[PDB]
Amino acid sequence: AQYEDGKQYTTLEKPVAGAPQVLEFFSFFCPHCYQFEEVLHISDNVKKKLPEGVKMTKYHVNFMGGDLGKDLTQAWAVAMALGVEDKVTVPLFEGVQKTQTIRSASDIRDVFINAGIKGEEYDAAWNSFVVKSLVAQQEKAAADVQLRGVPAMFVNGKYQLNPQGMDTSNMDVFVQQYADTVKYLSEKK
Repeated sequence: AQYEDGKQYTTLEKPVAGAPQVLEFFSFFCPHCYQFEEVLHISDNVKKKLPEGVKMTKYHVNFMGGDLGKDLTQAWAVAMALGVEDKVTVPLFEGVQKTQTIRSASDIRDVFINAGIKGEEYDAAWNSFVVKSLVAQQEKAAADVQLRGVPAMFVNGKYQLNPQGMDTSNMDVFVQQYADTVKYLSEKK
């Protein structure tokens, strides 16, 4: 098996010229969400070998049958705006992965304020242009690629992996094969 267009990565017919060599689509409501950036250390391990010829972007999805999820996308913007992710993500990742208390945009705000992001600070961050710029780019991120399966990854907006529960029984071959998928697709151009 050597990536047969569809096995370890398929191709979409709606590419995005300029797209990121590695667009990452993930929200705080997936089963791999918590296992993709915490236990499988696939986020750091892949970053340890990040070559300066591949832009790894990370975006939030807006399709988890959870209206607050859309606000959750505002979470990736309002957070990246105040670098409060590490702070609200912990109580946010464990909030949707062990409690289910995260089911209301108002809830996403409860954890946001838990990081000292008083509604005044966040309400201003969003009301601002830089945070709003990351918000319009977010909806535009999944709106341009469309996105239809979390977690989702798109290289240069042309090659998209297919991590839909591989279950290969080899977390070692998955971290190596994956690190390769991005290492070779980075050779596309």
